[PDB]
Amino acid sequence: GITKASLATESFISAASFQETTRVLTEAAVAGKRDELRGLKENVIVGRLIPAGTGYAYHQDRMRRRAA
Amino acid sequence: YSYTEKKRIRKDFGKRPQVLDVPYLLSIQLDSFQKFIEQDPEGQYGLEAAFRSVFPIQSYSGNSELQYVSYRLGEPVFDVQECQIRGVTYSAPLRVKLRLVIYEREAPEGTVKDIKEQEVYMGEIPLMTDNGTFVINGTERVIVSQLHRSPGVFFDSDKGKTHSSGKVLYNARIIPYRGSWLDFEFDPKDNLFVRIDRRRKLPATIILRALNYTTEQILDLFFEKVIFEIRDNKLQMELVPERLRGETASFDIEANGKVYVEKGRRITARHIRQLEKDDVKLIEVPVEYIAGKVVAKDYIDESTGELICAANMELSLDLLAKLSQSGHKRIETLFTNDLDHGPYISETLRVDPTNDRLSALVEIYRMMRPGEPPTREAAESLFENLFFSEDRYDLSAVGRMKFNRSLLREEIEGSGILSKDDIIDVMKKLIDIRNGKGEVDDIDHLGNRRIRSVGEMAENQFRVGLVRVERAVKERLSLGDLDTLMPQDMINAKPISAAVKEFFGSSQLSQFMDQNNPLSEITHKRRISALGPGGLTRERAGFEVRDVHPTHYGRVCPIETPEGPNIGLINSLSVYAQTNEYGFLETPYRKVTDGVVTDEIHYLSAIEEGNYVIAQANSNLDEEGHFVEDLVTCRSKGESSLFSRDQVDYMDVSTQQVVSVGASLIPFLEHDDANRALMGANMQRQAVPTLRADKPLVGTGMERAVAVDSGVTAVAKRGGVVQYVDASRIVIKVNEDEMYPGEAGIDIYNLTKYTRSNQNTCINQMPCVSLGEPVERGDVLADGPSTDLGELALGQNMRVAFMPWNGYNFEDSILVSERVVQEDRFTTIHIQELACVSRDTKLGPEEITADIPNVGEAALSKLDESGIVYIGAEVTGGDILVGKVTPKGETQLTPEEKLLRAIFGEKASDVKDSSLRVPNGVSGTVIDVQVFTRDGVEKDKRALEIEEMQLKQAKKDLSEELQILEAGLFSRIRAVLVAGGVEAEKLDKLPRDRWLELGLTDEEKQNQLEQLAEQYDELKHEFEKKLEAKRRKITQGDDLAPGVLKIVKVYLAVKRRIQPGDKMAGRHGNKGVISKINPIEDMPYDENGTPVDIVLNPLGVPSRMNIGQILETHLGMAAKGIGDKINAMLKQQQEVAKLREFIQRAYDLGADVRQKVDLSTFSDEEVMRLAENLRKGMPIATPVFDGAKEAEIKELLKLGDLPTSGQIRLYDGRTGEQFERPVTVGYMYMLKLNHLVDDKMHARSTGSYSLVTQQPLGGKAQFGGQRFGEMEVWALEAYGAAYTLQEMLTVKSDDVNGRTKMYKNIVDGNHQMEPGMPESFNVLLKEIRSLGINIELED
Amino acid sequence: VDALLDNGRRGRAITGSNKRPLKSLADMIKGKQGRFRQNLLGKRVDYSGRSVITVGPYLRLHQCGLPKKMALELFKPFIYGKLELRGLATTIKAAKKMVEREEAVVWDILDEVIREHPVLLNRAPTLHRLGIQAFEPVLIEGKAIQLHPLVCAAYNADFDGDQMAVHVPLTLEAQLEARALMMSTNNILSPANGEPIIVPSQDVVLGLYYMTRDCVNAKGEGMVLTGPKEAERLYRSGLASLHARVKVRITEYEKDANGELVAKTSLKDTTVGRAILWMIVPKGLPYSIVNQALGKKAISKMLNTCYRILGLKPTVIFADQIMYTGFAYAARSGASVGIDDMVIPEKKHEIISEAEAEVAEIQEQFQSGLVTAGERYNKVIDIWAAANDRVSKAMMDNLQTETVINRDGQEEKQVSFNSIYMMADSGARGSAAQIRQLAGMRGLMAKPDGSIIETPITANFREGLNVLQYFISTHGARKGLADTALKTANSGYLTRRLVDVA
RNA sequence: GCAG
Ligand code: 118
Ligand SMILES: [Mg+2]
Ligand SMILES: [Mg+2]
Repeated sequence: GITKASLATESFISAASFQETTRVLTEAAVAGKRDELRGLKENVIVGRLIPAGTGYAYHQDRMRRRAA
Repeated sequence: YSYTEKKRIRKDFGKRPQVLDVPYLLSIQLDSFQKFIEQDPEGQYGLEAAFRSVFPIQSYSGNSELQYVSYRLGEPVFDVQECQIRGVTYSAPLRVKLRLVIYEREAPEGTVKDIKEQEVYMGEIPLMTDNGTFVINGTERVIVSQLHRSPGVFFDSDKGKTHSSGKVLYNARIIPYRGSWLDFEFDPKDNLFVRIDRRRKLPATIILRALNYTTEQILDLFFEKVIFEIRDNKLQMELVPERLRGETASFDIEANGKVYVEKGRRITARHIRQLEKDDVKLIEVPVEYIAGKVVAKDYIDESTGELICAANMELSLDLLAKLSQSGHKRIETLFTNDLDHGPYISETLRVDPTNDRLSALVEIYRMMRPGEPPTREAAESLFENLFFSEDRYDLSAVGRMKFNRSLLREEIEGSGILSKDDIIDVMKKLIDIRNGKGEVDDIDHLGNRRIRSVGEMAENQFRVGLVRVERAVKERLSLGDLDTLMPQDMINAKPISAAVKEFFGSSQLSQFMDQNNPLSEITHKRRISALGPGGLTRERAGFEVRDVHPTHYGRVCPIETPEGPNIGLINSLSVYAQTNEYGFLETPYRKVTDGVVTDEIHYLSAIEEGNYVIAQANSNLDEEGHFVEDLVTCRSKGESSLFSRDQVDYMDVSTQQVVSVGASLIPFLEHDDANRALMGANMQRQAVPTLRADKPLVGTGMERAVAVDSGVTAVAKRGGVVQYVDASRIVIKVNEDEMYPGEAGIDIYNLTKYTRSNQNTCINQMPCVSLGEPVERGDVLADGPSTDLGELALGQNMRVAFMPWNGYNFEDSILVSERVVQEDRFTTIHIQELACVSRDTKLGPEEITADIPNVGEAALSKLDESGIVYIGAEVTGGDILVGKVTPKGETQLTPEEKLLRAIFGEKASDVKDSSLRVPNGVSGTVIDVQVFTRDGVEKDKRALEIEEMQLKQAKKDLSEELQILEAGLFSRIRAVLVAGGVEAEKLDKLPRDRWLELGLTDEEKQNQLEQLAEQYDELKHEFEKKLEAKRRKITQGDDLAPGVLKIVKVYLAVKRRIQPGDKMAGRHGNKGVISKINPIEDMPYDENGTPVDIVLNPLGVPSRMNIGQILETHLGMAAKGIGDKINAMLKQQQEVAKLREFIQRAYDLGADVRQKVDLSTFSDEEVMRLAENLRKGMPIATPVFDGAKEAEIKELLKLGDLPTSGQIRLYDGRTGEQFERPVTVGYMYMLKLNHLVDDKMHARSTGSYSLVTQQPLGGKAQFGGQRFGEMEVWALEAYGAAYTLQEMLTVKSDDVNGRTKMYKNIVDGNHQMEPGMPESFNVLLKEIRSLGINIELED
Repeated sequence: VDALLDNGRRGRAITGSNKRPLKSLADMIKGKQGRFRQNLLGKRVDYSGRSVITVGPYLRLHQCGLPKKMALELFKPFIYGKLELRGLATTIKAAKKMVEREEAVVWDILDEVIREHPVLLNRAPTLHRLGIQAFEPVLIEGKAIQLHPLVCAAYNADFDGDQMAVHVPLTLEAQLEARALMMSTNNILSPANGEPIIVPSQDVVLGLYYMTRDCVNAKGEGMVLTGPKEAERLYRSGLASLHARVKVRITEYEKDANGELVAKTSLKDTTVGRAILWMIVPKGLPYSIVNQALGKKAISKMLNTCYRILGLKPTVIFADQIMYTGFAYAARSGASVGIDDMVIPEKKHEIISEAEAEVAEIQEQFQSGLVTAGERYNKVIDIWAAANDRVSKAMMDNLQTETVINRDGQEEKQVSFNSIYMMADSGARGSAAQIRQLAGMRGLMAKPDGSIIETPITANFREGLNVLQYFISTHGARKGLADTALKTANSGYLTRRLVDVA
């Protein structure tokens, strides 16, 4: 369901800003997770361009200049 | 009539004759507080009951005691207006006379060694003003009545909403007034459990074993026995035949004869009657009839002493054999027949692990105080402190009444603590409800909900403060200083006063009063609230408590309620609703004796109302009392049905009995949908008072009541003649009938001029009477805010046309003419108070001064030499009102600023401009300045000027009251002196002060002269001691807050005129925002040239079905059509015969109205005065649900020579050609609501930023910044607006280095951002790293 | 330490000095008030204002009316920039003083700096992405934002006290996103279904419905017209009614298979009003699109047809022209609601007396025990529901064709020109379900627990509800209002869960 | 307490 799928993202920042912050943050902490900031909530939280729309070109440039 | 009601008589269209006039609308507040503070020798109410509830206070050892003899309220230090000015509570000191009795050391009684009796001050209790308000910290607050669940026992269920089997599970709940809740409930296995304070549940027989009942006594209480007695052989069984109702016997029944029912055949009531006709008392059943039967006694051996079977032990044939061997020919056994007598108690006697009372007390201890080892002496004290000590459990008088009423006892009074009997009876009634012979209580029934009001909540808080002080005085009385201390040395007034202080100031129910108009006040006082302390929460309050119940009829308004998250929780009391002495709402009905409706009213509560059958108010009846019909619509059980005319028991007392006071003012309420009626009722209370109050052309008849029963007006206390009248006072010369002996006989009414309401409107009283005019007891002498000649008037009578006009009244907009602005119709005065506080800072004190740095002498032109603005100054936004400078240090100029000041030499100033300025956009007149100086700070020239003006005014007011009163005394002395020994040629020349001592022939008249001279001497003694009190209250220094040196409050008066954006409305829920202020010549106009004042949208009527607003238009055109007829007759100057004839034809119109205005009894002066007051439209009265029919509206339309369809043809004002269809034109009553666009418009480019996270601050008071919430961020993510979003996050809001770069980039003309990280993300990272979690940013 | 990190998780919360629990480190970052939701996912924003919205129907689709007093403050750095750039101020402090004094040149500078600079208008709740839209500002004198009418349906805005928040796109990228992604002339279709969301409503659709109807013997009937211009000349001269059925020569263009427009010309049988309305129809559209009585659905389909055939740019001009002509001809009609417009059928009292006879028969049959209270109640409900539908049919049949007028002497019935019926039938406001309660009976009500009361409200709002029927009415009205109040929090939480899963 |  949409709640258990929102909290089972690969991003602890999305899932931690949705709800149940304590569970998401403790699980991510003991697992030592790494949030690669791929969605839109992680890029709104850190004040970056969202990877969708007019900020899609910039993120593609970012993933063509750092993977190579 | 009156003399104030035949000035302008409202034409009443109501037809039902009224038998009960509307009561005092503020009886709830005034009666509650009067119960609280009045002396009560019986000791049941208020402070006396609260004192007897705590006192006497024995010591721990009983050697001494503190008893209470009496209390007494002091006089208030400041009157109400001084309390509103100085910002202090209006309260009275509670001085209580206590007595410390010291007994002796060795005495058979503890005889009195000493008594020390003295009067100790404990606290100040706030005082209800004479309008039902409290002035608490200078603001007027209303303590709202609460609607809470009555104490008592409440049986309820959950209707199969557990365990998916659809099994209804019952639960009783004992709720006390104070103390621990006690619930009993059933589980899905039919086992009775118990909870105490909603913590985990125990088997219910544990609370039965904590009371000293054994298992045998428990089985005795909850059951009856089928006695098996062993006669000669074959297990004879005693038979009570009704125990055999409705079963299938496993065996045929043979008693001395006939076989009644064979094996496996079902038993019906014929078989029971047959067995009792045979008088069967004995059976011999198969032996396996005892396979499953539970013994009901403790059956032990006499031979071997072995306990064969104790109680609650299921029997078997082997047990039967070993039990019969001991000479036990008597076997008592439980009778549990399925579906009518369950095993629930005998089933729970197996689920509880407890065997004895001490183990049960231990188990209750373990549930209550877990983890702590239970000892006997504490487990058996916890239980008798739970429900059985008056110190900790009070079921109260309402609790005991509802308790015994629920258990069908005949005594309504008793002890406030529980008993064995009460708990056992509650369990019995719960078991009865399980066995289908009971019914659960409806928890939203208004017999189960109770009005707890101001004088009861205030007493509860006072008694909490009293127990706080009495624990300390018990702690102090058991010390050994006991001989030399007085009772006021052990009483601390600060806990007691702090309890009532936090109640009156900080409770949820102690609310800032609505003071828009009189309706807002008088409906804030009649307000019921489910919320509050001890009530619901608006989030957790369900759907069912928010609904209108059938017992709300006549007790609580169905329509006047809020519309947002607390709907159905804030209620309004209906017009006639009272409260019981217990607090349950009750409403009056007329008794129907034999089919004749008596005029004897009975106040029925919600439970009594459901027994009788009760006619409607619309039920017709002839003048004999009899119902002219024979099948009457009535309500009998909350169900509504038709009944005969001889089943009818009561009748509703009025047609407006069902609605509140605010909904009683909507004409044609019966035509509005209930949603639009709710909105109209709620938007009548937001209507601001305009410059000139305008009566409603179409009222309902409650306008006089609302205007008088709210204290906004000045009503004559005794009748008389207006001796003097003036814009600020009215001096009434009382009739000789109504004045007391030895009295001046003069009433002074000091009107209130241009004061601030809580909503910053102005509350200003204008004298309604003119000079030399006779007034009576009860007439309105002064129109307050929003009243016109004693009638509540909240808006103006605008001429509306219903037509779509060129897009300008699209979607609830309103197109206003310009003549509504020229004529200052909706122009309202708003008064703001602005305070400039000169404080003491650590770098020196702030000073109020006119030598302000960096400000030219053009801005300081309105300030006087004290630095304060001049009274009467027309200021605008940005003007300095109170010049104040702050000392500052830490200057630290930049290198460039250092060079700039070494070039020009203009040095920096050591003070910083901290002035008070008019807020932006505000433009008004300073009308008042008040200066408060801390004692010890020297007053400037202006504070001394203001003090000298106040002393001049105090002396002038008190000398003028003495002049008026002494002139009245001398007129009364002159009247008495000429009643015998006439001096009419002598009296007017002798010096008047010798009339005080002129000895006349004493028949009895010299006694009256003695009393009149005593009156004059007392007035001369009293004026001086009032003036000296006023001088010492004026010149005394102020108790300011700590740190502040002085406070300058400046009062601006802003006339706000109507303008596009201002939200207007009507009485029918037809709100709307003004879209355009249209020229006069653009408005649509009729054939006579009269343009329309307001063009409304007709599409707003049919979907939201408030049809009433159309009828009020059609009637409002009829009424004006009468007015502009009378107006014509006053310009041609017709004789008063023609005017009298036409006005009589207008007041006699209507089909069987209740009023008769026969103005042949009117003089010609009275007819011309009435015809002058009716020349602006004749006011109509359309009582709610009884109003003017459509045919009466058409008949009055025909009398004014208007078209009976209500629709005239209009021409376009712009093109001069006719609109192709007739247009509804009439006069609606438009209200200007307090949502003015001047107060809503806000804008901010840059401003002040929040402290922890660096985002903009919140509201337009702090220069705001709008919240770009989560949903708007989604809306920008849904477009691809990544850059707009990234600037909403970084540089508009949080980026501290990016916001200033963006500012200087915009100023440079370079619209480019350099976004960083939001500061709040850094705050978050630091707040997660402080949790011991290393959150990082991977480069 | 456990109370510092997460207060109240183990056992009892620590309350300090208020008997109100202490806000721990975990409560700073968690919940509806934590950093994540209060401060990171949405925040307070500079260059933003707020005011009451009001109509302004003169506007074009892409512009709002922004008060000068709000625009002077939201655009303050822009004005300081242009004030120094144009040499009117020597220093940004001099410019600050100039805009504080509101000198007459800062109003010309302000007209310069808002010129092609869009603003975002936002109404909360921003339920869907058309809750924020960019408009070009037009400086007005009031204090209320003037919102073009066609966009209101997208914002869910009525002018009964609604307020909207203004935001300023600062950079060039944000200005071009407001121009290119969010401008209201780009959002004419709904992102949910494809249907037009910038669509005419209550006043416009009533004006266009009244214009495109036909009366039987209307003034100037049957004449032959050279074109739509002659129809407009006749109607403005008063020589032909707006509903006169006439014969007009209409030239219309079809899109050829290649993409170009080809003309055709034919005498159509129209009315004068459909001819007048043809003058605003863009070219590539058939004449059959206006040659009918245009309700709400016909106008929404007309706009959709223009969008699919001709594209966005002619549709925007078309929609504004529709709004102006609908507002104008709604004003010309004077379509007003009077109390005689709610015509109650005269067979209502007879229908209700027959239904009362039937229920009394069922009651005295229940006294005869042949029916249980259950089927007695069920049959009484069904023989009141049949009465309610008979009343509603009699009302609507009496209402919808009550115009019986003459052609060459002989009477003939037509669709009604009743105002209530024109409003219900246009789709402007209301439905037959509300005309039912105005003029029929308002029917059976339900108790608060859902079980419907066995005797209906036999009265309607043109007559009075008596006090008991009104009480019964409030039973369900407060249930609907409380449902509305407590289901917005139930829907907003679903929306939040869906946005966070997707 | 209220506004939409
Ligand atoms: C705490 C407890 C209950 C609710 Sb709610 C509610 C919400 C907004 C306005 C009024 C009420 C509620 C609970 C019980 C009965 C009735 C209402 C609520 C719960 C789930 C989804 C949406 C709202 C919210 C917070
Ligand atoms: Mg709205
Ligand atoms: Mg609140």
